[PDB]
Parts: sequence; structure tokens; C-alpha cells
Amino acid sequence: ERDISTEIYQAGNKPCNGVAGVNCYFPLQSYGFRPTYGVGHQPYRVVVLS
Amino acid sequence: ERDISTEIYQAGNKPCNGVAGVNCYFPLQSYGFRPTYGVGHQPYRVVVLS
Amino acid sequence: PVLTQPPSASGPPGQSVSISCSGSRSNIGTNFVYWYQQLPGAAPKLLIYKNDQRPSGVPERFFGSKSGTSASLAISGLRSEDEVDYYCAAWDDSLSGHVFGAGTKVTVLGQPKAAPSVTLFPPSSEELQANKATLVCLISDFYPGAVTVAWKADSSPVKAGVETTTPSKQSNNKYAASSYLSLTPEQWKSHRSYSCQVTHEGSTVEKTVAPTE
Amino acid sequence: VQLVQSGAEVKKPGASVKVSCKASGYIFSDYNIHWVRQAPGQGLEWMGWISPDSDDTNYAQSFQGRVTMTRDTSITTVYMELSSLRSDDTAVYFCARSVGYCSLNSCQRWMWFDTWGQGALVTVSSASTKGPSVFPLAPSTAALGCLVKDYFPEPVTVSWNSGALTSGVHTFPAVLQSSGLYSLSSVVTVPSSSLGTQTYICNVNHKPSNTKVDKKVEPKS
Amino acid sequence: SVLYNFAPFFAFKCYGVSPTKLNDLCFTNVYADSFVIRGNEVSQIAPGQT
Ligand SMILES: *[C@@H]1O[C@H](CO)[C@@H](O)[C@H](O)[C@H]1NC(C)=O
Repeated sequence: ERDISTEIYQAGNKPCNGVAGVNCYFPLQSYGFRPTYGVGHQPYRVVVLS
Repeated sequence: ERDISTEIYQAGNKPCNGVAGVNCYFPLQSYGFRPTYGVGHQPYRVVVLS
Repeated sequence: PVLTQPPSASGPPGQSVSISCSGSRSNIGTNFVYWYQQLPGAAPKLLIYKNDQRPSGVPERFFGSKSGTSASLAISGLRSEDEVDYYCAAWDDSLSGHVFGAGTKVTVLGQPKAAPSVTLFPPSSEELQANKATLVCLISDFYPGAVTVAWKADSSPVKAGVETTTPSKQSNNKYAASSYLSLTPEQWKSHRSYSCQVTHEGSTVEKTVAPTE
Repeated sequence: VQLVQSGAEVKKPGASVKVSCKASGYIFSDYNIHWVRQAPGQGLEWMGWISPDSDDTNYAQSFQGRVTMTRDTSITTVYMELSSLRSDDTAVYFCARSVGYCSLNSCQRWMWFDTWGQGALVTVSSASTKGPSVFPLAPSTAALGCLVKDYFPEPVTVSWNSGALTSGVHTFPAVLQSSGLYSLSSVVTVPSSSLGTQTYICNVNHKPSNTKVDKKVEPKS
Repeated sequence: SVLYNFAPFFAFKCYGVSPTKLNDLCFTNVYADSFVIRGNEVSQIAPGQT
């Protein structure tokens, strides 16, 4: 089941409806792909067949 | 007909004779015989008569 | 048989470093390879088993893998725990037992240079009344370790029965070398004086003392 | 769980040294043990395994008769004797337990030494077993040292003024001697204004010989 | 036969039918979906893993 969403997740009881406080965080974290990164910190094009 | 052999089984276009890990696999596999398991994984000593 | 490993691999903190471990055809390539680390003055523990997995209590930053007849281990984040050494344990058929690598030393990318302080100690009169004379001169608080002690009887470098040890890491990350050379007391008393000129990086400190001080 | 082992001391070459490892907590009828040594200046080396529930014993391809391995199931201890010790065997011997169980030669791919135990350093050399001898020393803040010689075996404990003097005390690592004995020094950093006004005492203790000798160090004029 | 010439792989563990006998059993629906993940994440893309 795929899922797409952009609303801010709240980790506590603070109602965040457009802001990101101390317990409200953005739920979409991006990578960083540099050649400086080692072997186990590089993107692998994982494809799966079902 | 018994068969004792430890040669690597290849499952790809590239030939394997001493290399394993990506598409070539070691043919033997060990049972994880524990008394923690239930009824379907206990080691049954089977003797046959012909 | 044995495996080839780099004697020293280093990396600055904030990024990752890689440690290689090659093998023969029937050392890694048919058998699993395991990674062991050990603290200085302690017992080793288990980090990677079955070439990918980790036991409970190990952080997720330690990752290793293999492709062909060689394996690599990559560690990310070097603050206080990656200064220990690592070993590449495997199994083969030639020695019919577990075989280990030579040893990889991991460091980080710094201390100021310390000038050597050599103090040549002549034998005391309490040694002379007991008919003994051990000429001793010790160098302490020096960095990095490049000392070389020369036994000079004021006209020639003479070496006989030299007992020289290695510098050791103290609690201040420094070094303190030592060197002894025992002599017959009349041979020591026949000398006009004595000197221990140690060459540490080129800053040779002359220390000549009289037998009667 | 804990896997404490009992070490030994220095001894003459060619005799037999017995090292023992004790197990507790877990059931000592399901896990193999492995015996690996660690010498300074080099890495780990593997010797062989036994089993607690059977009389299986396996050896390395280089140690076929130099080592024989012994099992004590009732005491829940395991023993090793080493026969005809060479010179290059001064190492730290480790009692290592691996999960699972293997007796066959081809079984050893899946074993890893999980629960290690603390090792002990055993040694080979040649010297007599007797107490230390303290050698007086004259100074060159004025630095003066205390010399102790021909102590056998390691270690020794150094104290100044029977523990009343601790500031400036700095011992030195043991050197190697060609005669088989060991040597050590203890140099203190004291002010030059109290070199002769306040006079210190050098003390050393050696618990294997059960002897204590004291002196009275004095700088020469 | 146009599968194994797409660079040397990293993980090809399979949880069912063999990849070489796929020609001998004829299917009706096969799914294809793909993404990119870090090298520390290839391990837990598996049936029943956290
Ligand atoms: C993928 O496409 C590029 C684009 O031309 C091509 O050069 C490359 O050979 C293709 N990959 C394979 C495995 O054929």
C-alpha cells in the first residue's frame, strides 16, 4: 500500500495545523547522496517484482 | 542414491566455481534445531527399512 | 590461509571510512566472514554476523558487505568508539579452522610537539660503596616518539649490553622512554664524564654530568 | 554470562603450563568452546575446540602434538595444557564460547565466538624467582629517581614515604634484559629547594616473593 | 535472459519460486514497482522484517 501525505505529524498533544513546533515535525525527510559518503550510505535502485 | 558435494550451484549467466553471494549459493543448509520450537520443527530421527 | 589487511586506515569525523579485507578462493567466497573489534585491554565482541546482520545492542551505523572474494566494512561517525582495532574473522579448508587477519588500526585526524627532557643520572656514592655502577638516563614528556639514545664516553659511541624499551602511552597521551646500560664500577670511574645526547626530531639536548656532580 | 579463567606466571621453556576456564549460568552441555591466543605485536590465532557433552577434540594444522585439551564436565571447568613451550608464545589466551554446536569439520561456517571471556598473559623467559633489589641513584625543580633491579616476576608496586608521598611520583615501564631478569625505575619531580631539606623514602613491594625492603635515598654533594 | 546484464547486483535473495525456473511456469499477472533507498536499508526490504 503506497501512501502520499504532506500534513505535519504531531508527536505529542500540541495541535499543529500549519506549524512545526518542538513536537511537530515534517514527515518527509530527504537523503543526501555525495561521493564522500561511504559504501553503506549510497543509493541502491531497489526494484522488487511481485 | 546419496550425494555428498559442496560445489557451488550457479543460478545466473556468469559462471561460479569458487565465488558466491550475488547469484551463486552454497548448497547445504543447517537446521536451527531448538527446543523452543513447537511441533513442526523438531528433529525427528527417521530410520527406513527396504 | 591468512588475509591481507591495511595496517592503518584513518578518517576525519563527520563522514565514513572503509576497511577492506581480501581473501583467497576458498577462504571468503564459499564461507561467511565475521567482523570483530576489541577494546584496548579488554575482550572482543561481535559486530557483524552472516555478513549483513547485527546483534542487539549495536548501533545501525556499522555496516559491511561482500561482493566477490573480498569484503568491506564501513563505519560512520568517529568520536570515541572507532579508535579500537578491527579483525576480519573467517573460515577456510586449508588450515581446517578459523583464520584471522593481521589487524587494522583505526585513528582520527592532534597534539602539540613536546620538547624532550633528558636527565642523565650519575650513580650515587651508595652505589660506589656497594661496588656497582648502573649508568641511567631517561627521556620523558616528548611527542611524537622519535627518540634515539646514544651511549657516548665523551669520545666515541660505545654500545655494550644495551637494554632499551619502547615508549608507552600515559594518561596525558604522551610518551616516556627508558634505557639502561650496566657497567663495572671501575670502568665507570675511569671515565672523565658521561653524556646522553638523545635525538628527538633534531632537538638534541646535551646533558653532561660529572661522576662527582 | 561471565566466563572467568585462571592464568599463570613466567616459567622455563619446555615444561607444561595448565590454564583453566570456568563456566556458569548457562547449561554447559549445549555450547562448544574455542581457544584462541593473542600475542602483543600480532593478531588473533586459533587453536582448537572441544565439546562439554562429548569427547570430541580438534586441533589446528600447526599444533598437532604441542597442545592436548582436557574436559571436566562434573566441575564445569575446561583445562588446557601446553607442552614444549617455545619462545614466541608469550600471549593472552582467551576462553571463547560460540553459540550453536558443531563436531563435524564442515559445520564450522556458522559459528562465531559470541560470549568472550577475559584473558590472562602467560610468559616464557629465563630467570630465578627471588625478590627485588633496589639500586641507589643520585640527581643530575631537581629530579631524582629510584632504581629497582633483578625482580622476578612481574609486577611490583612502588610507594614513596610508605604512601605519604604521592605528588610527582612517576614509575617507568619494564625494560627487557638479556640476563632474564627485569628492571624498573621510579623518578619523582620534586622542587630543588627541598632536595636535601626534606628527604624522601623509596619503597617497593613484590607479592610473589613476599619480601619488603626499604632504603633512605640521599643526594650527593 | 535480458535480466542478468544490468550491472553486478548486491542482494538477490528470493522467497519463493526459483529465478531460473521462471520460464517453465507461465503466469497471468506480475507486478513491477521500484524506488531508491540507502545501502543501510536494503536488508529490511524482506517478508516480515522491521
Ligand atoms: C540503459 O540505457 C542507456 C541509455 O542509452 C544505455 O546506454 C544503457 O546501455 C542501458 N542499460 C543497459 C543495461 O542496457
